[PDB]
Amino acid sequence: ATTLKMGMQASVGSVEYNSAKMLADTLEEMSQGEIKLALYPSAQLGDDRAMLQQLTLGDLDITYAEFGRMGLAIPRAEAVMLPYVAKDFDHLRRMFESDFGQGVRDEMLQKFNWRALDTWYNGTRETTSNRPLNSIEDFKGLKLRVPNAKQNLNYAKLSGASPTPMSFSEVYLALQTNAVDGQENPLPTIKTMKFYEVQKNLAMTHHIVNDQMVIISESTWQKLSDTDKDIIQKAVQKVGDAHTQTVKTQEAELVSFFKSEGINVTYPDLEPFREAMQPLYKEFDSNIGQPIVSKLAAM
Amino acid sequence: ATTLKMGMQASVGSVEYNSAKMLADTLEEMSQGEIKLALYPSAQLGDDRAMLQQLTLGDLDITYAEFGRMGLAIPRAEAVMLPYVAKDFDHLRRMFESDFGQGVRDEMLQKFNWRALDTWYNGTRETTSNRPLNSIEDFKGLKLRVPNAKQNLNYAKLSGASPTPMSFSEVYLALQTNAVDGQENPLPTIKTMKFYEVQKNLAMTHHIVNDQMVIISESTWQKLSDTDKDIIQKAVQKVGDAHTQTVKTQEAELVSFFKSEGINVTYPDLEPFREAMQPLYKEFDSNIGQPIVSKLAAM
Amino acid sequence: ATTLKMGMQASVGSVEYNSAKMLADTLEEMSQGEIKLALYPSAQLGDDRAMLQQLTLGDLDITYAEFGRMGLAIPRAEAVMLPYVAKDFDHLRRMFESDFGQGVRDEMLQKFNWRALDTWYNGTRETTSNRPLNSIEDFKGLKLRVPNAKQNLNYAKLSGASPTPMSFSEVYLALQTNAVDGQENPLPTIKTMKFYEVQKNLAMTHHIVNDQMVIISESTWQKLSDTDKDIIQKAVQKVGDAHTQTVKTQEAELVSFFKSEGINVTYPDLEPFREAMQPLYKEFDSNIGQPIVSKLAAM
Amino acid sequence: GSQVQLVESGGRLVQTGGSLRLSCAASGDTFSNYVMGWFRQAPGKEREFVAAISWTGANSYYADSVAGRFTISRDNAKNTVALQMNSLKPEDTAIYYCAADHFHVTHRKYDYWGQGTQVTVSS
Amino acid sequence: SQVQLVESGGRLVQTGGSLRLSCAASGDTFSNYVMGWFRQAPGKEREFVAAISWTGANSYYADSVAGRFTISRDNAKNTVALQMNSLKPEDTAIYYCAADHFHVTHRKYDYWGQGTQVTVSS
Amino acid sequence: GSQVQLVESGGRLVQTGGSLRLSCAASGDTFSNYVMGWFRQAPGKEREFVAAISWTGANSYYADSVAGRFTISRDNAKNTVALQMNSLKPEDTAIYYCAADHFHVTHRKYDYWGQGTQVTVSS
Amino acid sequence: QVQLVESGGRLVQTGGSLRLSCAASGDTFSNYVMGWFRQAPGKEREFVAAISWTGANSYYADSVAGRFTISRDNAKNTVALQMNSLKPEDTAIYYCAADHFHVTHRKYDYWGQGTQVTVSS
Repeated sequence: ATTLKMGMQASVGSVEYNSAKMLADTLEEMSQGEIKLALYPSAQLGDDRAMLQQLTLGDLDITYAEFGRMGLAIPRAEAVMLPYVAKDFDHLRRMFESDFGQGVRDEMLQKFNWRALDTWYNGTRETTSNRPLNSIEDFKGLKLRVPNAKQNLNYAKLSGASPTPMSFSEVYLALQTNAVDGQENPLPTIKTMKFYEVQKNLAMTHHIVNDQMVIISESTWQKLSDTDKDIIQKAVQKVGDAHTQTVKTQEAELVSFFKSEGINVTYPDLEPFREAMQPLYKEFDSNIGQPIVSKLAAM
Repeated sequence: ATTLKMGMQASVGSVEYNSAKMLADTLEEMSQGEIKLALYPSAQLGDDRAMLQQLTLGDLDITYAEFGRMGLAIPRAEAVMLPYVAKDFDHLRRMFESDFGQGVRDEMLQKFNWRALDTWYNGTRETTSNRPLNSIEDFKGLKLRVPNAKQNLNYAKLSGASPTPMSFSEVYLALQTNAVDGQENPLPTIKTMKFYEVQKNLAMTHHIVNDQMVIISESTWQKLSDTDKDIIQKAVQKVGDAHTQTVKTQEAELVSFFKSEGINVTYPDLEPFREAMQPLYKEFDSNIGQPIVSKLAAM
Repeated sequence: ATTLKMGMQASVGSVEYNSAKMLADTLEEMSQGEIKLALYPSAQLGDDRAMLQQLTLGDLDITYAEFGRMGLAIPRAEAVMLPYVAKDFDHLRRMFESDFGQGVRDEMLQKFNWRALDTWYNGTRETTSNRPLNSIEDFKGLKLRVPNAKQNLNYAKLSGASPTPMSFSEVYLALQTNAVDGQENPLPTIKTMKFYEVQKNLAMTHHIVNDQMVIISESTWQKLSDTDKDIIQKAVQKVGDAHTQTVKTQEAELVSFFKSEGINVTYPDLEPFREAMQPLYKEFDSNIGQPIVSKLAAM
Repeated sequence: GSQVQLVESGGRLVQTGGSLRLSCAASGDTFSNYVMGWFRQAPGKEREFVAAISWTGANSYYADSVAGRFTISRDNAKNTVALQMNSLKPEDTAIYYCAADHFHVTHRKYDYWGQGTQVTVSS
Repeated sequence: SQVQLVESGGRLVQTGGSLRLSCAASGDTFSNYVMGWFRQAPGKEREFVAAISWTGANSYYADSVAGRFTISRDNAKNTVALQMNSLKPEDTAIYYCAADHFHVTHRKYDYWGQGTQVTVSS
Repeated sequence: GSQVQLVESGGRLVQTGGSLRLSCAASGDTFSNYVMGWFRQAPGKEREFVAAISWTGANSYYADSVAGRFTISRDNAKNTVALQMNSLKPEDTAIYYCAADHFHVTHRKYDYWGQGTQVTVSS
Repeated sequence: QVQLVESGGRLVQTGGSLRLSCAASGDTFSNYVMGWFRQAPGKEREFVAAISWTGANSYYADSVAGRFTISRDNAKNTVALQMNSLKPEDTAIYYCAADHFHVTHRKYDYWGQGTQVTVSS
């Protein structure tokens, strides 16, 4: 048999983990036990960057990463993750399926041993805080946790906020300690991690759309049989359809949930957030050497 | 962060203080530096009555008091400490746990800003003296120190001693100078305070069972987050199980110890004390306006 | 009224039985005769596995089981009873309330109709034998009785006896006739069963910590009124506080008791026992497909 | 954790009053951890429970439809479960499914399943 | 010599259910004895259930259980078993394993087990 | 503040012969008042002492199992202690705990603990 | 196991007469000595009267001697307490109680819910 190892930052009870367990169950069933998937959640193997590095070197088989996280290796790919450039998941999927997207996927595989099997919707990131955020002016002086990702940092700096990079595992403590005033994530994770227990406000800022690629190590992939490869490809897309729908279903429901949990939910005006990112796009094109932001936005 | 202030009459080296530090430590650790508990022992803020008044006005956050001490504010509550009505702690805890106990717990909170988080066993009171006390007949002309509580006094008078109300801090010296002939307390207290050094006789009278509620100021409680409330509620319940156990263990050990210190220990006949209290149960029920003693004795 | 039926392997006069009759009484008193609890001890309905099966099918209402015994139905739950992984009741109880614990309890109910209302301490298992057990080598060739549980089998196997599975009712006889050389159980049962009369050695091996969950059939639970549910939950908690408590007291006394009955008590070096378990822990993680060993041991 | 893989055999064309023995081979997780069950389904129709056997074989459960005619047994050495069917009538015609679960259950699916073997009883 | 008998299997089962009892024998040579199962419910005298010959060729049954129960023996493992099917509340009893040199009905069995309780719930 | 709060970071999957740096961030009481220590625990066992460093960094203590391979260091401006691990083997797989105490002690448990970062070394 | 239910409680005056009745259920009524006990507020339980299985023996407190009469009916499974010449000192909750034998060193095994008698001046 072949036993594949999958690492993820998401913890048990998350939508990402439930999908990874569904994949593990289906793979073992569809293979009658010849394909096994071991799960290593809660970032016990490292963060997404560390696990991506493990795939590149052949030390880990499968992991999650956003298409924009590929900017860690293929700088132009970060553009899909620039705040507010992608309008919804379908737009992001179109970027993923375009010739530009196909170019990145080839470079991932050839230069970094990353084969993206599929990409799922993981939600649109919103902002929680200990004080209300009615307008962009309210972000000034906000102690906002961000992941160690440039575009989340950019969102916060161009917020007017003070960005604080910290790992996903430390976030809850920091809200309960009010070491940070706020954090930023999609709504399904905000419930799963129980961030709402330690955050009195939710600011529907819709600033970044997160996908979720399922990436397998190319050296592991080429060791699979064509029969195993077919099973995996088919399972991943089946679980992804469930994952994408689950996130959409939850995101439509989760707001009243927060309100019935006494959360103050604010629909701030996004236009000033939106204008704040115009100087950043011109950046990005200049740093890459080719304009790309306008091309992606128009897809 | 939040720094809570806790006052107590008990001195360092007592089970009450050791439990209160143990709490203070658990609070700081389980909250990760969040919740600190400052301790003010040896009645430096006043007696339990004064500290209760400080909680009511929001000037002190936490203190100890027994459920029967609530008779200072809710007269019917004194019935629980009437001499010999409660045999032992389980009976007293059941009274605290009945519907009657929870009318009292509600009236404490609404009228006096006292939220009882838990109640622990603090021991059953015995009588020490400078002369041997084989029977209730021997108490007569005994200058018996009692607290700044009516029901401890009632025990003294109806046993026939001459009661001397006195503050807990003044007791050791009053026994040393033979200004008083005897005093009344649980054995862990007799040891911690070292009354046995100044008392040659110990009379197992078992006349009052002491609980000890942990009381938080309601105005202080309501400024807390729900997570802090849970941390505190888990902590007090955990130290109480230990506190209750230490009292049970020590109460089993200490008679032999005092013997090892040449203390003459007398197991007097306790029916003659329970006849002396029969008119008191009469008087109490008549005063309050509604029968209750037969209620509680039957729980 | 409703009369609920509880089955158990324990016999009358055991710590388990005294609590269930005490439990019977408490509901019998607080409910004013409207909830009655009939008891069926001494495994007359079958072993715990059979009685658990009766709860799932709605044929028996209440039973005892250890949290690790849930591994019969929810494999990851077996990890808590893996030998020496759990240090003390507090550590084991923390597993029960962790997110992992709540996950198991949710799966117990809604795949298997088992409501864990509480879990109590029943003691840490020690090893008795007819010959002295000074070191890990005194186990070689030892015919050690174990229960009808894999992790007790593993403990015997990995220290080096040849394990002999036997039902709890047959044990005293196999020791009396030297059909088996030793058995392994917590101390309070070791006396109540009178295992010590037929056992010359007590080997403080501390190998497994046992809890004592009270499980009600979920189909029976939904059949009660909300008032009854509170009486039961809280009554169960009432007896559990006492039961867990009684066990700690006895485990503190009974080692001395056994000495006074000419029992030889041996404190062997446990380091080779803990080392013998490392391949077992590794393998279990692999069998579950996800690490849970390291997580549970660290709780 | 590790799951169970099941493969049934024995399915055949038989006559009214005939007898047929089905067998199911189990692999993967430890066979003795599971209650083994037999289920049958006709075209359309809702799963029908037929029989189940406990881990050690001490308990057996049967549908009223087959209580006197069918017998379930298991072999924990060979890791197989068997269903001896006697006095079959044409309404016994179905795909017969081997199923495994940690406990016998009635409020839900069994956890693990075989591929089914078709039994045809002729009039 | 004398024969020792030990039953196991006793359980709570439901109406229509099936249950397997087993009895383990030691002491004198197991194949010298006819093995029997007897039961007593509260209110009644001990009732004969089934008996099996030394080699298993003969089997004897009570009319109350003739179609439902099956007795068998294993002379290698020295056990006798009673497979009970279609259990009813009326089958509720303590069930006894018994041994004698051959089956007898006019007198009582020589050697006896020590009982396994079967409870059948509707 | 009377007490120290500790947070370890660094836990990763790494290979035999690889190197990994753990870091611990301290808060609360004055960091230079404490000897900082590293401990590790595998499931079922005792915590193993790994390394400790004195208040000023002048004295360092090491387990024989990690001598020459591991290096402990501290930064009293950033209030951090670090453990440089080299030449790791699978037996180094454990949860590694940052700990603080006023003095280095061997007869007792350190006073304060973070909860640790998981180090996994692959064969 | 015997269940007891009292009836009869009323406001009566000084000098008045009142008949209480107690209905017994469960176990065989003639196996039990039947007793009446009373409690005034604050005051301990007072023994009032008891009657043997057959009614041949009767026991009375001195406080009620000559005034109260206990009787039983083993067909209807009832015991009665006929009270005459009450006055306020008889104001109490009256309890029906059962035991296999009349006992004075201990508490009767079985008891009721009680019935209130009020005698006003």
